[PDB]
Amino acid sequence: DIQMTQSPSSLSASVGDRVTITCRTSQSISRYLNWYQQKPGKAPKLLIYAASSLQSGVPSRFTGSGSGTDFTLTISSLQPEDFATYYCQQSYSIPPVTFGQGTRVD
Amino acid sequence: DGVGSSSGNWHCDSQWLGDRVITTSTRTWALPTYNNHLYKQISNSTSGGSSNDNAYFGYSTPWGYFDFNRFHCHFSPRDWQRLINNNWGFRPKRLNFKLFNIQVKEVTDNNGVKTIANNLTSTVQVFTDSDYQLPYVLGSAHEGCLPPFPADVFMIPQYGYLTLNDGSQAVGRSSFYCLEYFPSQMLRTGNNFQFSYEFENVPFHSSYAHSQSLDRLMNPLIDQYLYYLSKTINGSGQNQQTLKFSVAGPSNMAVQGRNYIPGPSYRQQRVSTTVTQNNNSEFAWPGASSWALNGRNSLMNPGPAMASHKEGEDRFFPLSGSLIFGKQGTGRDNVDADKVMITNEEEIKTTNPVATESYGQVATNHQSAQAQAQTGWVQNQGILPGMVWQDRDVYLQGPIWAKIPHTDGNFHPSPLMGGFGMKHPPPQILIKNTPVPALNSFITQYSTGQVSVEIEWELQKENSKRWNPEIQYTSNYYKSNNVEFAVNTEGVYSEPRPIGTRYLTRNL
Amino acid sequence: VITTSTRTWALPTYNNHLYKQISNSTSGGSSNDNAYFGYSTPWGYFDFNRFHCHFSPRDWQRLINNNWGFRPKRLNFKLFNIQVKEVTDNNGVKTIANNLTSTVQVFTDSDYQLPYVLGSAHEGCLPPFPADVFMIPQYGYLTLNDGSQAVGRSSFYCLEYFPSQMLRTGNNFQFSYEFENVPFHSSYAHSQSLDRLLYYLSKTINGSGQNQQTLKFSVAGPSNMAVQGRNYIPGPSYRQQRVSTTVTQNNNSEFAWPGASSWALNGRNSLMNPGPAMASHKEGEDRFFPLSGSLIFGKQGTGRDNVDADKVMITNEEEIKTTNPVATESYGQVATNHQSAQAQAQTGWVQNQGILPGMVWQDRDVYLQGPIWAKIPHTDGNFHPSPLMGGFGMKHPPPQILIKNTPVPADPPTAFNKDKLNSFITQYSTGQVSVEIEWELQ
Amino acid sequence: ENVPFHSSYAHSQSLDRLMNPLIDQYLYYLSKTINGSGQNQQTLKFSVAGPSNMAVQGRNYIPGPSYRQQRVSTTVTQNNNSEFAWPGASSWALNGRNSLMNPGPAMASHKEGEDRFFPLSGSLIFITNEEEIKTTNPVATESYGQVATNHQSAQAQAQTGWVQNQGILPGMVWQDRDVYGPIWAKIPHTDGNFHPSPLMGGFGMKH
Amino acid sequence: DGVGSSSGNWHCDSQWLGDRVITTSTRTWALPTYNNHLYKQISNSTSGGSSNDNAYFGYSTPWGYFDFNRFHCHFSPRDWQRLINNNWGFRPKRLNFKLFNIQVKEVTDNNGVKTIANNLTSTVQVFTDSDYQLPYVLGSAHEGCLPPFPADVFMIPQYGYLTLNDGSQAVGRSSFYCLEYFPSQMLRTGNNFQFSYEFENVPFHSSYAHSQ
Amino acid sequence: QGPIWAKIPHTDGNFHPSPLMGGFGMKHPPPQILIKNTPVPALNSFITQYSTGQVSVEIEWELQKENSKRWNPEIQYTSNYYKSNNVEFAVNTEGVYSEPRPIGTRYLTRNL
Amino acid sequence: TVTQNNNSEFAWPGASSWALNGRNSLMNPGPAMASHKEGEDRFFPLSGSLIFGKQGTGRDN
Amino acid sequence: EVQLVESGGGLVQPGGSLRLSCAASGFTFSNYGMNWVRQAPGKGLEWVSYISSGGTIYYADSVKGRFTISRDNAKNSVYLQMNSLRAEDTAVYYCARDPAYCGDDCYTIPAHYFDYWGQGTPVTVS
Ligand SMILES: [Ca+2]
Repeated sequence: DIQMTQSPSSLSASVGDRVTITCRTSQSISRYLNWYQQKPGKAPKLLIYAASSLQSGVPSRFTGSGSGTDFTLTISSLQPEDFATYYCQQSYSIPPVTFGQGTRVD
Repeated sequence: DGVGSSSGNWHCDSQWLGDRVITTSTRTWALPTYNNHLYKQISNSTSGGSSNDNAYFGYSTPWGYFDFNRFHCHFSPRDWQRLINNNWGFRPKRLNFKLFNIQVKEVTDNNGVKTIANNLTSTVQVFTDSDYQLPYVLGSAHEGCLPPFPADVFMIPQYGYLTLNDGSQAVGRSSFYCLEYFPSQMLRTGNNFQFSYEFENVPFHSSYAHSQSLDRLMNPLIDQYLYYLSKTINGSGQNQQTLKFSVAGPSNMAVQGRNYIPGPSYRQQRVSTTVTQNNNSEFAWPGASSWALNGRNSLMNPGPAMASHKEGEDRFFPLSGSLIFGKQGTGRDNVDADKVMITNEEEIKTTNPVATESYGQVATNHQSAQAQAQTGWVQNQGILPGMVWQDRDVYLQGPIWAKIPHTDGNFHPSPLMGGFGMKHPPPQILIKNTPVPALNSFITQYSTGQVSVEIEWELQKENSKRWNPEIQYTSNYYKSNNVEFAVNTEGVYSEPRPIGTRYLTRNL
Repeated sequence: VITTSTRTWALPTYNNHLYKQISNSTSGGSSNDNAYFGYSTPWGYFDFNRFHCHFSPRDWQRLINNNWGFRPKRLNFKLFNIQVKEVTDNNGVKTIANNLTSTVQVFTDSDYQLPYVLGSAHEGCLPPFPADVFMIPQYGYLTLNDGSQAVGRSSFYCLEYFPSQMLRTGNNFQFSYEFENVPFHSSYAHSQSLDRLLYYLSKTINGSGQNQQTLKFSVAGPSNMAVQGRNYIPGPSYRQQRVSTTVTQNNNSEFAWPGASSWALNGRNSLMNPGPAMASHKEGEDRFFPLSGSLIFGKQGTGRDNVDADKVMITNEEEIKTTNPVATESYGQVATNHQSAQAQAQTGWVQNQGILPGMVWQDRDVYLQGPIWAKIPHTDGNFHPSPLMGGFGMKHPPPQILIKNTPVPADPPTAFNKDKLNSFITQYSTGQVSVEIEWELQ
Repeated sequence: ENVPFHSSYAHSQSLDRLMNPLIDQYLYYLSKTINGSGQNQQTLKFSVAGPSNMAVQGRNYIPGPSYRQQRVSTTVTQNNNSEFAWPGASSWALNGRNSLMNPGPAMASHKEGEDRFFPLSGSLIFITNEEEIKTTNPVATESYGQVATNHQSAQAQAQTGWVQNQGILPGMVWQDRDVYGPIWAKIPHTDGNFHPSPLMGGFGMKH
Repeated sequence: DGVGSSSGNWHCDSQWLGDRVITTSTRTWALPTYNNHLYKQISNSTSGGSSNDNAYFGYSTPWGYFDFNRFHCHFSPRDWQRLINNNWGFRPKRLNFKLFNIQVKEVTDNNGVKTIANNLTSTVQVFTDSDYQLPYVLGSAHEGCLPPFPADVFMIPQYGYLTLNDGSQAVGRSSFYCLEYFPSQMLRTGNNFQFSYEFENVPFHSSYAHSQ
Repeated sequence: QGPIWAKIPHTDGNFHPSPLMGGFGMKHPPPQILIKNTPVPALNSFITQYSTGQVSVEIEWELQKENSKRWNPEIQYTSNYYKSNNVEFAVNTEGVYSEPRPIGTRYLTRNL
Repeated sequence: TVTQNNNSEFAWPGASSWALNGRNSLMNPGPAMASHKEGEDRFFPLSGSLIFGKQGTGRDN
Repeated sequence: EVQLVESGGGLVQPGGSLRLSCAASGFTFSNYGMNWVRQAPGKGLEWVSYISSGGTIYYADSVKGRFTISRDNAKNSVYLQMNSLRAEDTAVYYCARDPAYCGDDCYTIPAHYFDYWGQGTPVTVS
């Protein structure tokens, strides 16, 4: 089971700031990394799939980059709307899909 | 007839008449000059020839050729739906070909600016090989066929052929063909060309899936009058040998006597769609089923017609068993699995063995008091009397016909990539621009024209007494950014998925 | 020869005039190999597909002694003297009375639109003895399944959706059928053998020692007949395990299913039975028989389950050993390598062999108790369509003949109710069937 | 009686070269199963089958059937120093008696470039060679090809096996044996036969 | 014609010919005796009539009737699929009706055990109203039509009708219909009944969805 | 499952008489077919009696064929391939016939 | 989805009807109208469409 | 648009059994693979089980042998039958769609990333 660790477990930021979240995996998962945000009580929504791509219907500010063991999610021009927990999951080794512990943005 | 008079009209449509379909397609083509009007010997060592399995020898010619041998040339996606949902079978009958509105251009490069103008006195040469005296390259599933979407303008492919070789060198038996040594009709901008062809009798392609399986043909309510060997021992111990016999009946259906057995198999390696499940080694060529000819290994592709996977195992696919098509805009080399469309023939599982499974088991010895019964797996099985099988399916993107090689013998000549095998298929149609000398110096020149092909198809209507409704091919009901089988915002036409012909059902 | 058989039949009411989904689930047998899905129908059907229906043991003797071959030509079928009985159980005992106005429905499937079950060698044929009265078997069919479940490609047939002829007690039914041209069944044993109908390599070494390699060639002649060149080779083989009629000789283990030769289709294993036509045993061994490779008939009164070897009749194919390989033997040997100064010639046994150009073979023999015809499945291709249990394979075999008692309801309620009627009069029918086949002789 | 004309020509093309060398196929093949390097590098990469790689292209027809012969060199020092004429012979058993397979199914006597080898019982010896048919027919001394013997998995590597004999498959073509030799043969009187043309060459006839 | 001779055969199938479809359905029916051979005035107050919107007045009759007015009577699910996927419109043209193999039974209750036997001399009365003089109840989406599956045996529904009312009472304009006052063909177990009908010209039903 | 025809009420006027539950409105629809058992007196006392018979109906339908020039494929009515306990529009194990869903007639398309 | 509906009995009170000679009849199914807007599949007209029973469905409630 | 709404859930005694359903609308349900994932209260996301269009089924190790996943395409529903529930099974279970779908005649390449989810249902084992 691939283990995933998002580095800044908690993050504090203000509107307009550049936020950067990264996770690392124990074994290479190639380019298969997916990012989710979850607001408290809501169901999570897919933001970025396949490491660097972007899901339809989601703001352009979100970006992703990485391969192998290092992937990064970078929120640009942070707004009031996107303070949430963010999760990174890998669709490479299946079964089972694994998820990151979670990172909070304040 | 004249420079200012059109030599033909635009015909595209389908006429559904009773048991027949008549499809007509008209395209606009552009023919360049190939090889600067030269025949050139080609071989592998020119490209470096690093592998003996890839070694070839042959010739490239200045001529081009017209290829209509894919189904989406003749059928819109709606006409293909109208075909496969309502019909148990089809096959071609007549062919009618026309080449018209010829236009020859001349190209001049003066400093940086090119300039193109009409050359009204230039000719185009065209002939068909109706005695089949040239090497026949149309049954190899090559690119360069008329585009599926009628508004696309396509480039005519260059004709070439291969002959015998040893390494990259030739042998005494190798043949050379000058295509100028064929009489050919010459055309100026007012001339047109046409010919008609009669398909030779072929069996109807079966566009249906069986509603029964080869091993379930029995009446489930009634015993057989045959007996089978149920027990070789009475129980645990020594010297328990016995012979017991039971009626083969509804309760044990595996042991019943059967009149017919599934068709032949040549086993394929099994590859999984989910990548981690596959072995961590390079087995694409090493673990592949192949056949050897004169010391060269050729991959077995797609091979004998076999079911792609067992019931309930969608992820697995035979390594070279299925036809794989590219999606619109897919690269040439090392594209990902989501850039290709892997067709799966799971509908032939009823009569055909699974491609990735053994055909069965045989006994490998004589049992005795000192020897247990031993069995072994049949990895490949040739034809046995009493076998039945289905051929491979045809697709909207797939080939139509192949030429049956001219040989002493063949068995079930139906071609392995799908379609109709023929000893005299539609003939090759060769075309070139006649060289105009400015002798190795010529006027830079190309031509353009409209080509229309009409084919008459015979239909086999569905007679079924089935009570419940069939499976049908259908478009998706819900919203999406684009319409499937339409253009996008940039004007690119795409075929979203491969479409097979087998929806309606029959009894086995 | 023109054979004619008349019998008397009794037709019950099957499934209380209902179509019913059946599967291994309803039966309760879990195994994947035996899983099935299908339907049982209220209809019965006539089956004359065994030879002893049309032949007396004398006629069969008269046929096989004097003739090299035979094959059916025409068919004629009649159904007459229909009698419909009603059964009324009042308290203890039941009374049977004629119902004059009741009907019996019959039709032939002459477009071959129903599943064809007459090629599976089933009970319920016309009995071999003309004074026997037989029960008509129930019609049912199987469809595609996954486990005990149907898939979307599974089909359901309502036989009521076929036009049928309705017969009261005075009406009769008949039709005639033309067999399609089929090859004469061979009913003879070849006197000669395939191998007993130019140079060869005699010696690869001069003698014992080192560097003795040589090539010597000798004439092929009557002295050594194994090495002579031949134009034809024996037919295909798929090996069967060998079993002995003397139980002591056989291994002390349960190898009946484990040791069986079979074929896999969509993940389910089926026994290879009887399989390709092969010789039952070598010359001189009558105690060995192939495991699944022969037809096995029950003797009169033999039980259904686990009966000893003296209760069953095991046929043997030894007649065809001239052109066909033995079922329990390998086909031959092949070279597995390239010999060299460093490597000895290696060989391996051919356990199964498909068709090769130049093969000749014999089909399986037909028996007085055995089947006559089968339906060739409707497919893109087939090879030597002759059925593996014996007989004449046909794409348009004699059609199925389906028959049921027309349901007669009991008294309905006095106020309207939209439900279908589940209350019917207990009823059955009986009558006569005659089937005439014209045979051509060689 | 009516019989097929004996072919007295050698194919100028081989069954695996029938393609147009200048053009790609519209079909793809599986080029790579691993990205490269070491652990956890599984992928599926596909490429167009084209002139650069002619082995992996899809083909409509395949070579004829084979029953392998042991290979014997005309140079005696090359051959194994043992008696293998009978022991290392390809044979077929009938009723418990072994017949040598002679001459056997029609196959190419040797690969292109090796003229010093011949099938043990493959060619008629008055030593003729069938090399003309190497275009549509497999070599007599070679395997027909390879088949997979297992399901690969993350645990199990892909395994192949050599096909020593191969019966008829749909889509095979082949050439019969050449005539030099006999003319006609009688087809045995049987329920069935396949491609009755006799194996020593010439015209098969039911009469 | 006779007691032991069938008066008709079983016809079920569809024939797809060009621009036409011919569907044939055959069912087995059972007709009881309704109202003990009586005409009976019915209204709401017999059932208690608590609501004025539900108030009715009319008559129930001993007669039954045949209703084939639903589509699954004439079409299997496969024939319906074959219709709707390939065609922009359809409409009926001709109608052909047959009633045959009549069987009349008699029921006797002796102590607890019932006994049923044939009554060969009994008749069944059948007529069609082709002048449309009776109240027409077939266009009210009622139950009692031939079953969709051909192997089902169905019960014939009881005919009844409504006329004018005020509350549960009648008015002077209300009409009463005796269905015996119609000539009707009488049938014993050897007789059969048939008639043919020509649909009047109607527009095609539009079986398509607009794409704009 | 729906109705086929209705009878257009006999009135001075109507507008677009097509019936509101669906189907074909007609001034002279298929006529009613009335049936009863003739009373057999044992007069209020009778023999308890019922009848049973076979009924057959045949309709000829005229079709309007689809002429469309649409390039892409239509929506069609289809069965679902995936495995299930029962076949849709078939009997179950107890022999009961069911119609799983209501099926409309509108799949093919036209221009407005 | 029943919790989206008002918490009251409106089957008869809120229904569209027509009156004839002082008797109210429900308007069923009524003029032919689209059942719902594009994108809303969970709403249906109160008496707007034809409702069929499944096999074995009871008579009441 | 695409909607997933799951029902079931609520209190169950340890060792008990519960059946979660997920009703889908706005897309053709039979074309897509469906997933159950669960989030424990005050805990991270965790994947439970998968079923594809053609019936490939996966389970997580912690859950295997106990829960069973199935789908009914006539009702547009995916079911999770949870047996032998334990106090670690307390979570909010979500239904998530897998976007991958090529067609009837070709293999689909499973994406194993979830574009659309349910609102969740709580399951409390006590
Ligand atoms: Ca397919």
